[PDB]
Amino acid sequence: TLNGGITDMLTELANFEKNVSQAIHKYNAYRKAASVIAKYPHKIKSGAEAKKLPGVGTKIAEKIDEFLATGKLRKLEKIRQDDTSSSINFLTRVSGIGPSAARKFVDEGIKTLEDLRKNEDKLNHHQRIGLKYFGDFEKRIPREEMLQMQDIVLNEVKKVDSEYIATVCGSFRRGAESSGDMDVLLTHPSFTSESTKQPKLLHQVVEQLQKVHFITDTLSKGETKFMGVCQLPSKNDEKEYPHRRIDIRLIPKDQYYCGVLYFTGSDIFNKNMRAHALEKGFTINEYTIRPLGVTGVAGEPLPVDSEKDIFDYIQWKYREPKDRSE
DNA sequence: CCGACCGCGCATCAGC
DNA sequence: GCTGATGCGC
DNA sequence: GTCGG
Ligand SMILES: Nc1ncnc2c1ncn2[C@H]1C[C@H](O)[C@@H](COP(=O)(O)CP(=O)(O)OP(=O)(O)O)O1
Ligand SMILES: [Mn+2]
Ligand SMILES: [Mn+2]
Ligand SMILES: [Mn+2]
Ligand SMILES: [Mn+2]
Ligand SMILES: [Mn+2]
Ligand SMILES: [Mn+2]
Ligand code: NA
Ligand code: NA
Repeated sequence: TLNGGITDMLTELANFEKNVSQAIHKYNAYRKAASVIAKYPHKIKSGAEAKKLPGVGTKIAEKIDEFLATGKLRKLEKIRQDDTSSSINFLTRVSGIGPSAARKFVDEGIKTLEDLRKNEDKLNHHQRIGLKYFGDFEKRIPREEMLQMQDIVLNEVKKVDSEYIATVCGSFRRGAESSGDMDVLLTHPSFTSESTKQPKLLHQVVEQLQKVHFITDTLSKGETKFMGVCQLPSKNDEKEYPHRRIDIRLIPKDQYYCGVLYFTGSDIFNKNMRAHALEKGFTINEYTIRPLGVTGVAGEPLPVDSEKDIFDYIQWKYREPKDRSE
């Protein structure tokens, strides 16, 4: 964090463009510029120094020059102050409330936790849960507690069928001291490309995790994806652990490695990879690795037995999960 | 100087 | 009632 | 907002 002040600035700018301006590409743009600087090995002494890097253009060098000089950004003070921009910004921190919804509420005077509290009957199931665990959801998860969760998940999965291979991923697999949530990749022999579609492969496990009382709430549940709420059990009469977010995705067996790659990220890493795999002549997606023909056609899915295998195809130094945090 | 930058699985709901 | 349109988190 | 075309 040699350039920490700059990348924090870039980040707030991102959220702004994404939550208020509803311009997902400026968001990405700032998001990208930050990751590039947050990986530069020197301490940025000017905006021009930063302008050398790919992802940092004129406006960001200009902003960097102010931040360096002044010590703050005028454009951000304005944002920070403006009530509306400031309010939409807040709402989006509730799970289930994105730009559009937050912008709507604010336009109807609802702009704070208390307001959502008053107008509760004007929120979908997901937004209610969101508000209900507002504080809980913004808390990071100690890597230790993850382990205890990685134990209850992996375990309970076995109890449904010993053939299930539940692999915890995300920044956790990347070996992180804490994680925003718990992402679980799930597979089973009876489910691959072909499959004939096995009904309730995910249902049974979701169900079982609710049996022991580990999964307390459902934000969404389909045939291959579940977004919900879980909670580590408490000793006796201590204090309930914070309620945590859990995502579980059932992927076809012969796509595991490719999916385990995607779901481990980092997200920006994935932006990076699904980008250099094109200059090499391929096209990665969370499900497969495909070659690009003449005009660029989805060639058949190449065989994959390791993450390393995916790197080989695109000729990139194999990087361990821990070094993919970008 | 202009246009691409992943798009997908799920829930909800305007319009009929 | 059904469903195309859209919003949401990742 | 950026950078490649
Ligand atoms: N916009 C995006 N484009 C492409 N891939 C994306 C993505 N957002 C998320 N991903 C992929 C890679 C993440 O590692 C993986 C997990 O997505 P995630 O949002 O659960 C966050 P994680 O990386 O686990 O850290 P943490 O904040 O939760 O502790 O999902
Ligand atoms: Mn150097
Ligand atoms: Mn009020
Ligand atoms: Mn995660
Ligand atoms: Mn997740
Ligand atoms: Mn333009
Ligand atoms: Mn439909
Ligand atoms: Na540059
Ligand atoms: Na949100």
